[PDB]
Amino acid sequence: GNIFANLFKGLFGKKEMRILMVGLDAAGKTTILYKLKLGEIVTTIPTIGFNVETVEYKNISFTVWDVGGQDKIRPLWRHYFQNTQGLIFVVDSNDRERVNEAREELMRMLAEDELRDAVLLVFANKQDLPNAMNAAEITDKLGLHSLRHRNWYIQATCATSGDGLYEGLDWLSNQLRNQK
Amino acid sequence: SKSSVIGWPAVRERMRRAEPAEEVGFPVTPQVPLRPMTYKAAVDLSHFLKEKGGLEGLIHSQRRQDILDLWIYHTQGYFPDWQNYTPGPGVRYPLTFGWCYKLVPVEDPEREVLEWRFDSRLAFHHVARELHPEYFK
Amino acid sequence: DRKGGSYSQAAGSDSAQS
Amino acid sequence: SASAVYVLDLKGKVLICRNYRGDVDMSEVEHFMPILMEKEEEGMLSPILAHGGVRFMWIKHNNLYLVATSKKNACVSLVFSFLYKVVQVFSEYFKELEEESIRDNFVIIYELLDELMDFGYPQTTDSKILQEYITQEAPRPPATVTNAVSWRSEGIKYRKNEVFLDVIEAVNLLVSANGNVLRSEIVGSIKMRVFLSGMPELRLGLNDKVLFDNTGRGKSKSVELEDVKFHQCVRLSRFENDRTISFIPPDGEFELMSYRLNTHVKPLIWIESVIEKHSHSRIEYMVKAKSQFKRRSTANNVEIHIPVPNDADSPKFKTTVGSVKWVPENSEIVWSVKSFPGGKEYLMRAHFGLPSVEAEDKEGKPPISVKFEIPYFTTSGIQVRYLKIIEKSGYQALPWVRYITQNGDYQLRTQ
Ligand SMILES: Nc1nc2c(ncn2[C@@H]2O[C@H](COP(=O)(O)OP(=O)(O)OP(=O)(O)O)[C@@H](O)[C@H]2O)c(=O)[nH]1
Ligand SMILES: [Mg+2]
Repeated sequence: GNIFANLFKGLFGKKEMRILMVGLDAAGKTTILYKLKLGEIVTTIPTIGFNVETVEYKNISFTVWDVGGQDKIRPLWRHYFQNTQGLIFVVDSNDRERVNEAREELMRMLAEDELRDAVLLVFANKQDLPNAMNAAEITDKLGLHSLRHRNWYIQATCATSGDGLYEGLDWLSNQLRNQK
Repeated sequence: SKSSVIGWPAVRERMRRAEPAEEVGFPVTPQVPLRPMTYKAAVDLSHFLKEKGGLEGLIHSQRRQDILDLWIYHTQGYFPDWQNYTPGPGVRYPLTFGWCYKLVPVEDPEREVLEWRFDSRLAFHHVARELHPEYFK
Repeated sequence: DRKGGSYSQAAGSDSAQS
Repeated sequence: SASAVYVLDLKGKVLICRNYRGDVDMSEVEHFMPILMEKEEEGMLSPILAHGGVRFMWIKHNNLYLVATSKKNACVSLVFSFLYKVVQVFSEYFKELEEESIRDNFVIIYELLDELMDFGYPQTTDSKILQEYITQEAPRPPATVTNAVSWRSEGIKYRKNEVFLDVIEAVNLLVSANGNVLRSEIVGSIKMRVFLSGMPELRLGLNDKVLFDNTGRGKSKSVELEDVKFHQCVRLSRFENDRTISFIPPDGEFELMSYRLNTHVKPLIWIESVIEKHSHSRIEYMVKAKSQFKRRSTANNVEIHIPVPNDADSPKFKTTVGSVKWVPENSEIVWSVKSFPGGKEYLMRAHFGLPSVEAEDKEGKPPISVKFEIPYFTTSGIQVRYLKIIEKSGYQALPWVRYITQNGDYQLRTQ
């Protein structure tokens, strides 16, 4: 066999990668996806189903599949677990009562033998109010350090501003791609 | 028979080594003929054993007889069923006509000590057939 | 040759049983 | 006591019909198809149908159902035997059993049907004998049918006298899911292709346990055949008297005897398979095959069929020896091995995906069946002793035979 075509394609960029968009409802997941794809804070109705989009950055097609946090849609995250390489968790630091529910949902989704190669991607959504926690208090509460064989990274992103999205994208690219 | 002559010393040594008192399957040589030993073949084998020695006067044992039958089958393709002796107690004559070998007491027939003894009259007189006409059909 | 084992010649009768 | 032997098709059309008694109307065949459809759709379908006072007993062929209508209390076994004889005659005359020959060989088919059975009672069933009086390409009937010997035509002459035997073994093992074998029986099959001059009277002799005990040699390796079924040429009286297998071999290939005795030995091939099937995530097939047979024998064309999931897709096979291919038509993993030496150990690690949505209905657990075929290996240990070929004219025969060991109903129950 010959791999000249593959080498030529990789000389200018061939890897694309994937990503997931899961989390509690009203956690800034749809707004975060809109900012990543377009760059504006678009107001949308609650995600009854799901939203599928793609982001082109660093020569990698970062496809984002937004998943709602509805009770009827919480057990539907297993549908996107097939043929999935990445996973992004959107936390809701502004909902103290919903923090436990989000942590339980993340633990349930992280306790599947099929979703093992998807590294952890914790995004601190709603990073605009004083009640939002830091990048370590939320991780300590969620016990992200206790996830054996899981590469998790906590990043604070402001839905209104958009700061930290570039850092999160760079971290995801570095975790997915292991080349120069 | 060069092969028979070569195997006679090894067979005699193996029989002597075994005292008087692991692999599964039944492989068959491809194209090797298999048939019961004939009267002429039995007589020739008895004569060869008598001439070379090691069989006349040797203590009769199940292991030695089985080893001899296996060697004969390997070297000639004869089934190991013609080397049968008449039931005891006393002198046991060969079951197959033409065999010059017989078992005689050396001291229940099973506990009696028996040894191989050459007998040229076996190849001419059907002692085993006369003793057991039913077994001969 | 032949698959399933080479054919072998058979005897005529039990020569050891007379 | 069949009333009308007819041949149907896959669409319910009667390819050919031949009434023998006329006590059953020819229009009853039309109701056989609806009756069969109703029986199949309710689980009550049986080979013997019943249209009121007329019973439609027939077997299923390759492409048509040879249903034979009857009205009285006819022998069902006799009807089945007649149908089997007709199928064998058709196979001997026509290389294929399908609708392509029913509509093309009617001229000879009608003659064969008329000659085979008269008034519902068959009289001639030998294909070789029947080929001398009914041909598709007529002299007086041969004396073989009138004579007692109806399985060996007289006057057969050949340049050489060679008879080829085939001692085919059938290793059938019924291994339960717990790991133990329940039904482990080996059925012998002595098929011989006799090609000699004249009408020799073969005198088959083997190392039977009963024969060895009677002769007084019940101490060597003897085959303990629990059931022995001799052919028509084999004399039942001779076998019953003193275990004498004397019969006239036919002209061609035929089954002389069919031994059938239980087996208490370990299986030749031991399959240790595991199912690490995740709940709608993935599945693992840690299947290991251990050859318990002798190392001198090679199991040529070893095919251990591993039933994989029906809806499994994107499967990966991590084996050691032999090609592993998954056939979606059969819904199983075919562990095909070209040469399997005795004592070898092949390890396979299956890995296939599964859809997230669960199946609507259960699919069951089909047993794993191996297709090992080791030639020149007799599991039962039975060896041919002699073959008394006697001819009045006097000739030197050259008998031959080969031992073939294969797998019969060698299925392994799944967990
Ligand atoms: N004003 C403001 N609201 C935010 C911010 N971050 C998160 N939110 C809230 O989070 C919600 C985000 O909803 P969407 O963008 O439509 O998508 P989502 O996050 O998946 O929410 P659902 O569709 O209900 O599952 C908004 O309705 C906001 O109320 C922020 O930085 N500023
Ligand atoms: Mg949304």
